[PDB]
Amino acid sequence: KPRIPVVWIHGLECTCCTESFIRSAHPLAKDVILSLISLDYDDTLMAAAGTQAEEVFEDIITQYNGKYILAVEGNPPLGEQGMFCISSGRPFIEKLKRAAAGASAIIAWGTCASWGCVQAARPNPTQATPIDKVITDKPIIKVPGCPPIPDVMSAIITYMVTFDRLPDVDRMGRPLMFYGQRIHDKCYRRAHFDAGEFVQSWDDDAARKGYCLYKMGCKGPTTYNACSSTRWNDGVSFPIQSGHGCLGCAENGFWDRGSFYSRV
Amino acid sequence: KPRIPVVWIHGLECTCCTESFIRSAHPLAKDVILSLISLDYDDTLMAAAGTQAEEVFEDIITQYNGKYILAVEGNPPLGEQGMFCISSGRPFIEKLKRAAAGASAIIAWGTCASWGCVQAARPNPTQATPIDKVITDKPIIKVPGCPPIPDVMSAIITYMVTFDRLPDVDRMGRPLMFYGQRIHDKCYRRAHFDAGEFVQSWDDDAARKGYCLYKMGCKGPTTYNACSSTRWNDGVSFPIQSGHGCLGCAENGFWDRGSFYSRV
Amino acid sequence: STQYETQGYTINNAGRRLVVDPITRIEGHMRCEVNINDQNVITNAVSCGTMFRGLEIILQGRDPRDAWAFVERICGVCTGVHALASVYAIEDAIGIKVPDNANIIRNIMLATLWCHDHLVHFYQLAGMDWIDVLDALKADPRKTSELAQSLSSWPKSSPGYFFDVQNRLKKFVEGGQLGIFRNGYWGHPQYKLPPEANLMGFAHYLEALDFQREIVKIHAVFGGKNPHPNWIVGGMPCAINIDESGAVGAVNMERLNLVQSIITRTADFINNVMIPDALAIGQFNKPWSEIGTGLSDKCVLSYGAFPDIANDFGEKSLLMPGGAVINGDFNNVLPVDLVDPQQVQEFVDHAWYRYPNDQVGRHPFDGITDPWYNPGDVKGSDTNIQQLNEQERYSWIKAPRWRGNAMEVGPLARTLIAYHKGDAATVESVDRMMSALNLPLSGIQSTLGRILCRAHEAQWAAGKLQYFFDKLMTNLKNGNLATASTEKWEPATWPTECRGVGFTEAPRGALGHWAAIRDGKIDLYQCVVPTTWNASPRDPKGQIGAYEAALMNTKMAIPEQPLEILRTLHSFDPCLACSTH
Amino acid sequence: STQYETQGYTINNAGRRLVVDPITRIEGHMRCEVNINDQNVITNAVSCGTMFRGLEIILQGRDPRDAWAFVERICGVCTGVHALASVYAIEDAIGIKVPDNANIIRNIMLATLWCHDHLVHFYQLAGMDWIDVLDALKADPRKTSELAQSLSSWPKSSPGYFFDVQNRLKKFVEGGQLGIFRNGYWGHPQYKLPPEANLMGFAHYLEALDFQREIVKIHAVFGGKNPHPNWIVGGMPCAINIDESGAVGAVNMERLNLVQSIITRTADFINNVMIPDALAIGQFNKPWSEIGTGLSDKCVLSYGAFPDIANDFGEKSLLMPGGAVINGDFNNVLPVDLVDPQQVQEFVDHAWYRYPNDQVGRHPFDGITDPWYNPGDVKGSDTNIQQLNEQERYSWIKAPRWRGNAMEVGPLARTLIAYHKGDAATVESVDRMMSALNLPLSGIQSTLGRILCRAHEAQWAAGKLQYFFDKLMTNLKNGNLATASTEKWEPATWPTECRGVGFTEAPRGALGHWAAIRDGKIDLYQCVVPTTWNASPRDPKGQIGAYEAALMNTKMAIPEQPLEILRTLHSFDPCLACSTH
Ligand code: SF4
Ligand code: SF4
Ligand code: SF3
Ligand code: SF3
Ligand code: F3S
Ligand code: F3S
Ligand SMILES: [Cl-]
Ligand SMILES: [Cl-]
Ligand SMILES: [Cl-]
Ligand SMILES: [Cl-]
Ligand SMILES: [Cl-]
Ligand SMILES: [Cl-]
Ligand SMILES: [Mg+2]
Ligand SMILES: [Mg+2]
Repeated sequence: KPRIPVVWIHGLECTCCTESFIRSAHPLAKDVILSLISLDYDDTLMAAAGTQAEEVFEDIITQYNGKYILAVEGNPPLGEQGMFCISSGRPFIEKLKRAAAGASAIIAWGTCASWGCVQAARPNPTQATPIDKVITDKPIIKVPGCPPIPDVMSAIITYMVTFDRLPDVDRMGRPLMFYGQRIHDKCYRRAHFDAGEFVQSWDDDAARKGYCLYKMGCKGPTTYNACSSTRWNDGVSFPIQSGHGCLGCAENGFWDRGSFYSRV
Repeated sequence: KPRIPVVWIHGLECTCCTESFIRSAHPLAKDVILSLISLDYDDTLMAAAGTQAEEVFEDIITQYNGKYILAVEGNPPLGEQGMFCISSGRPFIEKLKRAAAGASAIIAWGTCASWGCVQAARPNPTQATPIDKVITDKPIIKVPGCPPIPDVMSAIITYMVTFDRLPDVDRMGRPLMFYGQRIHDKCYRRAHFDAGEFVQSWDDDAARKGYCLYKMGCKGPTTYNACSSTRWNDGVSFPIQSGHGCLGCAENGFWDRGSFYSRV
Repeated sequence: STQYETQGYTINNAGRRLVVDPITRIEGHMRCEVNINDQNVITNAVSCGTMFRGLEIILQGRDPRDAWAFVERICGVCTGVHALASVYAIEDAIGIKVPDNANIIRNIMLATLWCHDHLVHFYQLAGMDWIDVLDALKADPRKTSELAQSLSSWPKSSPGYFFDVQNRLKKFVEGGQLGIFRNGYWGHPQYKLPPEANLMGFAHYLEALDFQREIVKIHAVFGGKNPHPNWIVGGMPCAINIDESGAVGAVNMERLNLVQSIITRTADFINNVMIPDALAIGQFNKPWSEIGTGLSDKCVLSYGAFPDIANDFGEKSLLMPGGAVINGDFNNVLPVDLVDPQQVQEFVDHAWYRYPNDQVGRHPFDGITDPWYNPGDVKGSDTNIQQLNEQERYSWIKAPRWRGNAMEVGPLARTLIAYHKGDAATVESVDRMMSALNLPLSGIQSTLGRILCRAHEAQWAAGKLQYFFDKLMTNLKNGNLATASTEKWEPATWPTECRGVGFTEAPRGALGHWAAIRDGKIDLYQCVVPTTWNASPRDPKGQIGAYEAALMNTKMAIPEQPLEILRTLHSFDPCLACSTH
Repeated sequence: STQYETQGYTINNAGRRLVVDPITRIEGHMRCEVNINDQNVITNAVSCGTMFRGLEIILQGRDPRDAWAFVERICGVCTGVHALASVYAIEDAIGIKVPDNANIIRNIMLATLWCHDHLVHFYQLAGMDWIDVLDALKADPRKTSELAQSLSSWPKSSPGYFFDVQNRLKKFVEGGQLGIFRNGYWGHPQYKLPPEANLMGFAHYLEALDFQREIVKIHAVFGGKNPHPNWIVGGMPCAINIDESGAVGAVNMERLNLVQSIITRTADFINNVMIPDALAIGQFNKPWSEIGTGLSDKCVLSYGAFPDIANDFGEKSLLMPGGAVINGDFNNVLPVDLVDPQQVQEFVDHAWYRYPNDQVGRHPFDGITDPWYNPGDVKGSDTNIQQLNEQERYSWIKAPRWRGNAMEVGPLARTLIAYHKGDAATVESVDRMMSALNLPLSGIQSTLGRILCRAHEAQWAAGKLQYFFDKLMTNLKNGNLATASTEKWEPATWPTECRGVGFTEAPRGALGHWAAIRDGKIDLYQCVVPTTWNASPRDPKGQIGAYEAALMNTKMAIPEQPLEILRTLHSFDPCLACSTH
């Protein structure tokens, strides 16, 4: 049975979202690639380079016009006529628009594609812009986080393959399943927050007992993600469990919402 | 270098505590047995039976008198002159006393050895009795739960081997590391408890959103254990996370503290 | 001494008595005694359960909704199966119908337990009866690799691997701390594997010890924890939410993906490690296809399990067939009715309990659990038993019978019932297995056959896990999410007086819980468990149970070393806490 | 067309121009152009970074305590290394000393990253340059097993396993949906492995893709998550509690047990899968010991890394040696000082940046990041680069030099530095490796050598994980639990004006962050990153960087198929997001 074609493109990025994807524990990224989708274009993993790679791109988007999913990591810069991100000698934004035009739907992976992320933080030297401000005529599912949780990425993929539909989304385009509740609404340190039991300085007696990180700047109270329930790296930890407050990394503009160590 | 001798005996029990031990993910139980300790007697796993097994028992407690750790699963019954639990034709309590006399210290695994567990629940037909009410002249470390978490059992063992000492305990003889805080003091549904957001009937809308189980009988508020932090089966879940209130299974007398579905 | 005849056996207690107490590599507490003649052949066998807790007594006056949690603690090996039987019984009593997804999830829980329990039994409990661990030190690693690769596609078969395992064992025994291997039966003439097969089997023992911890992650997803997961009367507590806000607080796509991952890995391990090892043991120990037949060519019993149609426990629904065979008439698989007072009855004339009339059997709705420790005229004393007196009371285990017949239960029994009812998959599986061994179908009715059937059932259950998972996913695709029925959760909704039966097939055989509720509380709760059947003491007619029968007529090479006794007893997978409860 | 001489090379832009854009199986965005002569040999090479974000600009005005989090997002492949360099730089500026356990945990974080990054590079990024995946379909599974078993003790080697892998690949390709293998270079004459080696390598590709996810669980324990773990100025946030109440809220014995488990598995995988595979690539591709030398026999640079004495960055502390070699003089390893304005300088006369005088280099404390996209005549337009103009500005990557010299950094550079400083372990490893390949020592200075050194490093780092873990455990046994210093956490405690340098060895080479703080905020933040060195454009003297040099003089079999170009570039493990930041 043929597998759904997927085209994965990369704008301005750090590659954290690809790296997250390959961390998936269930299903393994191996089994996603071999059995669930046809990952037909992806610069970070594909054998072909240069003209050979671009022949794949052109062939896939033409052969599967209207039928492929476009995954986008990173974002397009509008500055310098788009030439802060050059793809086959031309602005990345041109490749993005070509790929978008044939896609049935778009997955905006990570805070970069969703919102802008670090390159969009003040003063945004490149005019990095999220996908939904450039592509305005296609379904876009935002999957924010820097990067999103590996098993959240793969769960969204399996949902779409199994159910043959896009996940239901909130008013911002984020899947309700994983982004419907705040980190702080499912945080195992909430008992301490409610009791006024706070870490006041690093490695103090409170920190050694796992007290709440609100006074150390935890942004969990304003952040929507699954970290406090699904956790990271096959359930091993999440930021707060390892003793650092949430940075707010799934939220639009989190880099510019004050110091990470200033209280919400 | 020689490994520390361990003698593991079994009274009235269901064998949940042995089963939990072999679930350990880190270290694997295989590696505990091959490399960390010398598991010198254990009816559930040993090759020898009958007279050959009892020759092992005698030989170990004699050769390593004063130098072995005694692990106890289950408990002794005082009823019917002890013959509710018969070991080599004699009351189990006689074997317990003989094994305890030579031990440097005793680990009371599980709620059975610690407190009494299910057979001690009303009306306690067998007069099942926890180890510290029979053995009064040896250090006893209580590791309660029905059963305790696998990786808590193995962590306690690794603590003892690495640090060459018993873990520090609370007033009830439980290791402070894992039993110092309540389930409800580290529960990820505590946001819901504090907001008055409760499951009221099974599979209601609240249940489908992971609301607090207090009104369904959750005993987390009165139960000391590590389930809400360390979790179970290599971090996969715990009772509350899978939608059932805590039963209170690490607490003395939990079976007779009212229905599991009555509020705390 | 005395001699009498029963079930084609001559029971003779003259001659030398041998005692094995404790029986090890079982769950719980058991004693076995035998008499042997001058020819080292067993002429009498005595099965004794040496523990009792009294759950049936403890359950009185409890809320029926709580019962599952108490009875789950009958056993931590067969963990979950008593919870399942309990919820079934209480739902039967009250008249509760669960949603389809709860049924499917309960079937997943049971299939998971079958896989886990059977795997651990094969390697950790029974394995060392067949594999001479110390002889593994003499193997050639390359010849071990060649053997393993000839039997299986399993990847872990390099000469370097087997050398590494062999060196781990060499280091382990170097300091003279042989641990669980100390004073074993190593070198006994009945160990027949070549050194390379011993090393292969020991490697696999270690691989299974590591791998088994993974299987039960399915229980943790749906049931919170293993051992001893959670359940509810009305369904399961693991609410599902795939596509709505708050799915992070429920069984969601990521949790289902974990389950799928575990199913695949479990099937692969069972099919490529356990199955070929079982067949190898068969190839090297064919004479054990003629030893330990016992009741398995006479009387076998299955209640059936795995209802595929929710709330339907009939023949058209149960994926694992039920039925009874007596008198060796396998052409007549009889239907079982757990409410019929003439069918299942327990006797206590040779057990430590009081009945008003100990010469008759009581159906479990009339059951009585009134403990009475009275070993009578033992050799020794009542607190220092040298020999039990099997003419009097000798066990904490009651004696169940079916229409007055002594029955064998468990994987062999189920396999015979399914085969003779014409289950296509069972007929094909059994036929191909026996053909691979060049043994007749009768060869399954034996100690070797019990082991082979158990491995086959693990393969069956691992396949069924995928079937059930797929049925759950189909429901979810159709928008059917419900996991609990709560319209009769509150006690005021229940009948003032009602009774019910919950039954299933545990790893070890036919399980039933009989419950009576009155005025919102448990009035009676009686359990008849698979090892209660198999390890049964005698009845008023002197009929012997499955263990005692299987041990009869067995030759021992070395009377002081009970290897042959252990082989046959372990083939039944005894669970003594289950048997006595 | 023009020609000139530099560094022993004749740079000649006559002849056919070939463009490779995008370079794939790297991190980020790169373009490469070459000219080839009539013998299809490269006579000109042009390295171009085709992305820029501007982190040095974004960091201005931030709180220094926050900086690590921003700069960590320079790169998700070398995730964590920029955070480490940042906390080092800020601590150096302010005058903070961290506790010993914090330093040990940071070294664990870095060693974990080396293991993970090098493993994924070998298989997922570079592997398909050496393994012809489609040729694996022609392999005999039994011969594959024999080959694997001759190279390694790794367990997973059965013929059945290799047949299963092969069949999975066959099923994958059969419908034409070749995915990542579409339009590859399969069948190119430079693919020299036999089919059995191709199948082995492909199987290991899949095993590594699975296994790599485990390694980073160490980052999750200490750092919360991977990618992009968390850190603090003053130590680490992962408070330790082994034996007190509330240990459930901290790094406790169970957490440490998890870390130990991962370390053991990581070392096993690297030593028995990656190491033998790297050696096998060497054995079957010996001509590549003479291709892609570039600057590795001329100029190499390491800053050093892994301080074993907390807060001591000197030679007696660093476990990974620092030093520089120039002019091919490996008998005089020179000391490096990152504060000296005459040592590290960056030039922008061939890059898309503005300086007041582009003919001079700027030390990073005098650095300027003022982007200026100005490609000049590119045979198209400013938005259609057909041919970069390497006489003018051609890259988003600045050109770093050391004392005016163009340097190679990374695993081969580090290996050469350590070897020539007389590190005993390195001398012994390198000599044994080159002997096993029957190659002279000079064979390490090559594309093949880069690969071999990286694999060696993964082994070294896996060993160091255990060493560091053991040091942590020793401190804990002595009651030393501290993980953070907070004396100078508050900005009121800091100097009004200060500056500092943080340096380490990332997987790809020498990394430095230069930070200046004024009035509690970052005034200047300049980064010089390993791929910035290696992928550097030209300087005012026309000197070429490491990539351009290594491509010079290379023969191409098939000009339109850039396999030789890919092999050499991939051997450096390009990280373009790092390079440009
Ligand atoms: S640690 Fe953060 S998310 Fe958790 S309770 Fe405290 S403020 Fe809320
Ligand atoms: S689910 Fe139980 S332990 Fe958790 S917050 Fe509610 S009452 Fe407390
Ligand atoms: Fe995830 S590529 Fe890494 S920076 Fe924040 S998402 Fe972007
Ligand atoms: Fe754990 S043997 Fe199982 S019943 Fe409760 S601990 Fe006991
Ligand atoms: S920093 Fe990001 S990873 Fe989760 S805990 Fe906060 S949303
Ligand atoms: S029932 Fe027991 S397993 Fe933990 S969550 Fe409650 S103490
Ligand atoms: Cl792209
Ligand atoms: Cl943002
Ligand atoms: Cl994950
Ligand atoms: Cl015992
Ligand atoms: Cl209790
Ligand atoms: Cl666990
Ligand atoms: Mg009963
Ligand atoms: Mg820079």
